[PDB]
Amino acid sequence: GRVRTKTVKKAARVIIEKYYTRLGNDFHTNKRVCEEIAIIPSKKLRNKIAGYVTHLMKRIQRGPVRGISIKLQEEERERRDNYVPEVSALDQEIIEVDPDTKEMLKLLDFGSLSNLQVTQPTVGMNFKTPRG
Amino acid sequence: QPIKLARVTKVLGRTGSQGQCTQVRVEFMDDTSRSIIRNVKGPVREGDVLTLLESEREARRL
Amino acid sequence: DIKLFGKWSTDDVQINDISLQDYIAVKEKYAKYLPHSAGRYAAKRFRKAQCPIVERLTNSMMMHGRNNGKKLMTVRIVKHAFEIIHLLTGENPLQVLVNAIINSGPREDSTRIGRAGTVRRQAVDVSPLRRVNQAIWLLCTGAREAAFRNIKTIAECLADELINAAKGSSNSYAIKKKDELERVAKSNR
Amino acid sequence: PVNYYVDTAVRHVLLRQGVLGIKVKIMLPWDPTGKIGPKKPLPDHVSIVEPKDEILPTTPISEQK
Amino acid sequence: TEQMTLRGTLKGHNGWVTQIATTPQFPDMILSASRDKTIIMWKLTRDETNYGIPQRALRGHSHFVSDVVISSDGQFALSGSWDGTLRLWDLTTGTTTRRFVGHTKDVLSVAFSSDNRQIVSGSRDKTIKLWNTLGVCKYTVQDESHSEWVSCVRFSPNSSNPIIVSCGWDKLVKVWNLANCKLKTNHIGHTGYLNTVTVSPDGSLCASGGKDGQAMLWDLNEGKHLYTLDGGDIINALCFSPNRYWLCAATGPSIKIWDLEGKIIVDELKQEVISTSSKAEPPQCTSLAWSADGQTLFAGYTDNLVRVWQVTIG
Amino acid sequence: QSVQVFGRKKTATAVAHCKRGNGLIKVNGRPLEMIEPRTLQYKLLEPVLLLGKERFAGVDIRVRVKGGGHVAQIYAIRQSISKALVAYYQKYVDEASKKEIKDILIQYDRTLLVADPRRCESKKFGGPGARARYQKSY
RNA sequence: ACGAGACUCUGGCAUGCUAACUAGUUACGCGACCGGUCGGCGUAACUUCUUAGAGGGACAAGUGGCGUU
Repeated sequence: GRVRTKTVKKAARVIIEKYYTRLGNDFHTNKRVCEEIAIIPSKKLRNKIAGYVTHLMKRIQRGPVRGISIKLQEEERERRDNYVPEVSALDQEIIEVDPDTKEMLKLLDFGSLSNLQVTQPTVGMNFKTPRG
Repeated sequence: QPIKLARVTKVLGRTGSQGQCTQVRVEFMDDTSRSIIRNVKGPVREGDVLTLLESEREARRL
Repeated sequence: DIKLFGKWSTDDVQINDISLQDYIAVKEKYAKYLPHSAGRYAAKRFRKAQCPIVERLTNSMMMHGRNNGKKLMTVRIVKHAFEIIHLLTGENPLQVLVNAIINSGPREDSTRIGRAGTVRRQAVDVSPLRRVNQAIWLLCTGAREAAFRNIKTIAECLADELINAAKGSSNSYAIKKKDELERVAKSNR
Repeated sequence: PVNYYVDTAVRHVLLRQGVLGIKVKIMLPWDPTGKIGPKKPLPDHVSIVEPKDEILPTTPISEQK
Repeated sequence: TEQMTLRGTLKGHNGWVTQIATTPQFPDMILSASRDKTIIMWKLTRDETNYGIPQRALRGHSHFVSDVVISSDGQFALSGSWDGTLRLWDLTTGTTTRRFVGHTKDVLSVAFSSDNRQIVSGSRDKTIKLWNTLGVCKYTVQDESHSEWVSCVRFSPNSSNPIIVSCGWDKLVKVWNLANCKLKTNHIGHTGYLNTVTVSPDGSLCASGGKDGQAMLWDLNEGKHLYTLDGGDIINALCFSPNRYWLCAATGPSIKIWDLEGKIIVDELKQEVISTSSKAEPPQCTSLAWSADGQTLFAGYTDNLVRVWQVTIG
Repeated sequence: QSVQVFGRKKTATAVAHCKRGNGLIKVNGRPLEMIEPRTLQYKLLEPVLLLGKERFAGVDIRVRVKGGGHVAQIYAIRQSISKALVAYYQKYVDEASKKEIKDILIQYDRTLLVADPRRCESKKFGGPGARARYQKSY
């Protein structure tokens, strides 16, 4: 019986989406900053909004939230995804290639590449799942 | 008609016509290798013990 | 002091159930002297469970509406017949009490099953709390009927009823109706 | 809020064929500083002041007075 | 460079510890503010059984006590509450001899003058108020003051004229002098709100901090930037060492102890509880302080227990 | 000398004034263990039998009780006594003694330091009782 | 968007605050008991129980687990 109405959720989302810098993790400070930067006509409504704001702060620390979107998160995530390995996972010494794709490459005049190892095709022709 | 004890491990659910039985999994102490499903009447808990008068009888599951 | 009523020993309580003791246990610091602390135990599930047995059983005395909420009479009526029981028996107004209830509570019941089952029932295990609560009511009903239109008065039916329950005799209404219900269930297995 | 945000007025029109009942419900708007409507908002209305755009500082740059 | 090792913990309270007040003139009195609405005394025994049971508890605040400071004498304490009031506690009978009402909202941090005659207080009412020991209103800095909350403000306890440094959530600090209380120096560069500031008892360094995680050092006689002491997030407590050269800042759960000379770490105080079932972050310390001898550290946490660390002698 | 900490139970209340004296306790200007029902005497006597008479041999406590209902008048005497000792010890003597007494009583009974939140609910119309309604006609 | 929720009234907390000689602590023959209970008195401290005002306080907020975490 403690589900939050869309008023509280939406107000918390807007406050978090605009004023991320000011708020923290302690409910007794989120309530004060919220009542400072917002017109909340009731103490109980302010308490509910600040509690959900504290819950949202506990939610974001473990990862980006679906309903929360600010530019700071976008830049932080682009910093996070600024990861490049030492060796490319693509190009290695030996890559297996089937005889048919080997013929396709020799048609393209790239069939003389030495990185290619001509593997043998499947022994049989069992690739359809049984019907029924 | 021997009487033995088994520890509740997972309260599976509540069943009954109007609802009076708690279907629950109990692991025996003296074996710990066999577990059974019993519908206990009355308010039951998790991890407590239950007194069964028949070990060869099981109630309906699911 | 720490003893019940300043006379009943608190240290000679026995486990006597191995692992059912968690629902019948008076051995902790919360075990107070006078069983009267108002009705705050029937406010949440199993907040009654931590209550000592003496308290709930003296609470269960007030029935029939004429004597509803007369917990002073209940505590007096328990103190009397406790100062009697052990006296006539000899053990410990407590140990006898736990033994009597354990002997008066049913262990297997019959419940209907299915969405539309209307012919047969099935045997089911009984949980500690359910049997104890029922047994206390049975004991109280036996005391009431031994004090209803009978030569015996209140605060005295409980003593001999508890003595019979500890003895395992068929004299007490509690175990005799327990056996009747058990026979019904056995025919209904 | 219906106590102060809604004004109710019931009246009767007398006509040759009968009597017409007229009920009117009006909702006053959020009108502070003039009291034509209520000075207080709807209790479910939460307003957030827009963030102020300021130059983010890089180094301490102060001037003596 | 000495390991900082817990000696004997203390428990037995029902709220966070928000401020620890220590005096250098008595080696036994040390105050504790706790948001159970109280202020607590300690009598340190330095023994293995327990670090002692508190002697006196003082209750006078309708809301949490935010910051408490002691005077040159240990028989008078000054405590501001979250309700916008200040109380002058006299220890001779365990009651408050005076209660001052000058603010209207939570006074965050309170300070005291060098001679213990001025009372400078800052609250989330976007104002700073300077009174005397009699409670008569002397100065109210509202015009061209902080445009946000004033989280902390302290004096300059040096032989020169006392000078007040107030930090706010406007990401700017402001420095004033008691002679006329006119705007002279505003310090910028912070990109976040400033929580607490502390000046060494020489009028030469002034360290701030907060969610930004970087501590700014300011020279009282110059007022220009010196260097950056980076650290963890949420710098709640900053305090120098009176008997040593250690500035301790509780940057998040951990405590960073820097030196004013090389501005490098002395010992990273790593804390960890080992458990197979653990999905909660460790409790965060709120206040740091030194003893009168400056050799044992008190850390008031959010865990309703103060952690006390001795020097390892090595 | 005086803490006047009071104590509540239903609409009834009890005020236990504590002072430095012989250690003897008086309730309603009367000695302790002669209350007329003699049924809940140990219920209000619990503090002595729990914390010991020595803890009760250095404080003079006069308790006055006012409020409708005789069972409501009792159940606040002992809470007022415990709160009076706690307040007196915290105000005057030290913390540790009050800490031990409060810890022991709380480990025994939580109700001895906090008041009862229960109170008589109003009665809504359409029925004879508070929740109950009148008998329907079918 | 209406309804729900929020909201108005009511109670569970205020030794923090404004306070009364109609209700009242703490206060010495007067009214008395081998150093203590006694609605008959008056100003002193100025509010704790008493009344009602500003506030504050509770938010599933803090931990453990379940949950498409």
